[PDB]
Amino acid sequence: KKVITVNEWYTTTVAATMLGRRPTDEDAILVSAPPNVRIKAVFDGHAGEATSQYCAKHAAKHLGKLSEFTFAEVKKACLSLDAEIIRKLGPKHVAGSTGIIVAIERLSAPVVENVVGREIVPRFVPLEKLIQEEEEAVGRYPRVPDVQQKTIPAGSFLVTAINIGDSRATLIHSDGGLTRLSKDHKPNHPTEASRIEKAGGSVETFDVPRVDGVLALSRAFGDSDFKMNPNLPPEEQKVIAVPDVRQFYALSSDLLLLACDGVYEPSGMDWAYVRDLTVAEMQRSKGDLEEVAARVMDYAYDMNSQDNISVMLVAFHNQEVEHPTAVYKVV
Amino acid sequence: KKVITVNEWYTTTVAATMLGRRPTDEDAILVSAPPNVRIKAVFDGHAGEATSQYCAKHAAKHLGKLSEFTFAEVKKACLSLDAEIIRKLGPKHVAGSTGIIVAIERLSAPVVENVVGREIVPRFVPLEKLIQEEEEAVGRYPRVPDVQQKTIPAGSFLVTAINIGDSRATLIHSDGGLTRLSKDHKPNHPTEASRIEKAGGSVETFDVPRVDGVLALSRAFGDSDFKMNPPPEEQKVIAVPDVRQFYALSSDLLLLACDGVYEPSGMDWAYVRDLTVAEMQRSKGDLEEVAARVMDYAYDMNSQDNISVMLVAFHNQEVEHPTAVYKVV
Ligand SMILES: [Pr+3]
Ligand SMILES: [Pr+3]
Repeated sequence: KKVITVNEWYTTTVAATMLGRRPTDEDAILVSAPPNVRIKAVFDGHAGEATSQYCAKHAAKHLGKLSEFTFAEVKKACLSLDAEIIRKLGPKHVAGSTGIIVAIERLSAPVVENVVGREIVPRFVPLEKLIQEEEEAVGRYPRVPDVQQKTIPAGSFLVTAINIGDSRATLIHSDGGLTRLSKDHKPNHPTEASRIEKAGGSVETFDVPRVDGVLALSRAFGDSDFKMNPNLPPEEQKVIAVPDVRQFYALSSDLLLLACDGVYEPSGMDWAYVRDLTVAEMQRSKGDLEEVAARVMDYAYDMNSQDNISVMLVAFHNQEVEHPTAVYKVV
Repeated sequence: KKVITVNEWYTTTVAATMLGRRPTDEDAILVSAPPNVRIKAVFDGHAGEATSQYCAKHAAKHLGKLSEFTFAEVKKACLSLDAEIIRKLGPKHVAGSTGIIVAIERLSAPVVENVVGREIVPRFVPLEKLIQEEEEAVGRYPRVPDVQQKTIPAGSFLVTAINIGDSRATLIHSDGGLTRLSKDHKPNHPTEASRIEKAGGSVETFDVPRVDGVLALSRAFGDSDFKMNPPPEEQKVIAVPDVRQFYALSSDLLLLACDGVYEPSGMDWAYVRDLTVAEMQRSKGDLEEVAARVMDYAYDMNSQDNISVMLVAFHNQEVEHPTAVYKVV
């Protein structure tokens, strides 16, 4: 219902959030922050809103100083922020928060890269493959493409997806296809379970697999009580603030959609269904971004999601926006 | 309770809106639009949201083109936007919208002007005087000051208040004092009723004075059905704004709100100022909390309208890590 629309640089960004069936809304959205670099994010907090709101307000500060968006550089940036969060909000019982962050850069000239679909192979296992392995453990998603050399046209955007937790980012192509930019960090998955056990933790399933039978996520900012091993660095604790870092290219005709777990909780509503809703609403509404975000949010609520629901959509332009504006309206 | 906070340039701006007891929310807020000049605004629509939202999206397009924010130039800009609105959404039955717009210009060097309080005299009856005369026809507001020659320090902001309707803009000083940037456009006032009359219309009192017994406001964007006499500036309802010049210090707080915030009695200019000051203290300067709280008050005070508020704080230094954040509370 209540949507913010920012028209600036080479993008049109719309964002909205709702309490849903929860007493408070712990979701926070970084709508935009800065040469030729934009940073946007959706932070999903739990057990409090102090950490997610801190992240929204300060994540750009750390990521914004980076000269390259490599795993190593991004990793030190996230741990730096996490330490700052724990220091300022703790030291004990610090609320936690997921974080799906994107660093968007525009190409003013074409570039040649090796790619697997939209994922740029760094100069390796494509994320789509890893996601499909987890899903098997279907049919709604195409088989993983073979690597190929591609000339990414000027006007295209480089998108680095920095993920921590289970919020998600998706690129919807003009032809309807989609690229999954993130893979949820769950305690029961191999890499995560290994770290947890090494740090002296357990992974027990009640309603859902939980770390020490408490936390549903294996990675998150905050959550100070699960990072007190100190015989191990912060990056090897039960729960860590180390992100997965992947890069993809987006064409000016794409749509980038970031959403929290609340949108995908109904248990039917997967990446594919969300794409179908977006595609259908873009058609029916005649391309009104604000309405499509509002409709995907209502669908999730109507399908009985019991979580806060937040979505951010980004459309890209071939030319700089002439008259930038930031507008807040309803519907 | 959903707030947008934009930290950019030399300001921190927070905005929020709520349906309140209304079925829909037709308020639209222009949080910011561009050198060294901003534009911000609150548009309160009626009989539809198309017009208010159109204004938020395109007002700055027209105003931003201006070399100077004088009345002649601003009036041309507003009439142009109005024609465009009616041309795009009409011609007939176009929804209406009020408009409280502010053009903020930061000074890079001091300027010398003649002022009546914070109002700059063009090189005259101060706006405060008009408001006080109208309120009179026992004081919560100080007597109007004598004109003085002041040097506005660099780092200060020139603020042009462009009003069309009954939304309002207030400057809250660091010492608690307040400056009223606008005056409500009412159908029954001499200037308005006179124009309406000559246009073949009338003003009659029901729950409130109304144009032809229908519209609560005599000035607004859209409302094409009241602009078909055929000059645009002389129709029953017009989009000609009242334009006043002021100066704000980096220590002020600028508050823009729709009629919904002031609907309740006791919820007057002075009271909103009191609420804001109290909350800034109680929350140690949390702009988002003060915005939310002033809104809750209006609602608890039984306002039946949509509630929207925008607060702008100023800085002496350009923000170094600009952000636009949307959160709850
Ligand atoms: Pr959640
Ligand atoms: Pr109203």
